[PDB]
Amino acid sequence: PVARRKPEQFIQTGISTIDVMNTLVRGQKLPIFSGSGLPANEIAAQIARQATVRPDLSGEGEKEEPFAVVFAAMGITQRELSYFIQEFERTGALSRSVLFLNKADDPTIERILTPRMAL
Amino acid sequence: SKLEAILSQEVEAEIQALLQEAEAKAEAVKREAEEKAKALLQARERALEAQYRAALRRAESA
Repeated sequence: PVARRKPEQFIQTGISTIDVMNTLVRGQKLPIFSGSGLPANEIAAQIARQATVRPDLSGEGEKEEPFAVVFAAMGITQRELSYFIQEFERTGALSRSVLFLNKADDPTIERILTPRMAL
Repeated sequence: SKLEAILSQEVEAEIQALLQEAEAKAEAVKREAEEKAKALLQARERALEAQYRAALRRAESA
């Protein structure tokens, strides 16, 4: 804990909901609660494309930062899959990313291995 | 006589209102068009230009 340094920056995620009220600080733990047959994924992806620091309130921007992500699911449908992919290539931020993919059809057990591997 | 003088002048000032009235309503139509088009040529400039820079991006990434 001594090694950790308190959060202090936040990003613009592009939806007020967060971006006003709750404030997505950098390096935070945010769970997004959903139900089946709701737009679980989509909304996630949005964040992935609008996520960006604010130089304006500072003196430091993306002229001092690149940007990146690492994604994995742990098995999903197919339908969620491809849908996912098309938003990384059209952003093109795919390159600078890592994918672990377990599809919901592999031996079940490797559900518990996978998180950490990526983590 | 004096009867017809008053009738002329009465009718004549009404003439002066019809003619200008049509004209301004024509000009305003004319000028509406100028604006209408301008915002469209701009709008399609915008969209295509971004879809240009971003398009090349996806290539660059390829």
